[PDB]
This record gives sequence, structure tokens and C-alpha cells, in this order.
Amino acid sequence: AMRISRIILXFLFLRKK
Repeated sequence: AMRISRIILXFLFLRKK
């Protein structure tokens, strides 16, 4: 499902959020 822009989200809830 175009998981290319959900790892930079999949990084967001991972940055500290």
C-alpha cells in the first residue's frame, strides 16, 4: 500500500512521540 510514506511516520511515533 505504498509503504514509503509510513515509515516517516513509522519514525514519528518512534522519535519520542
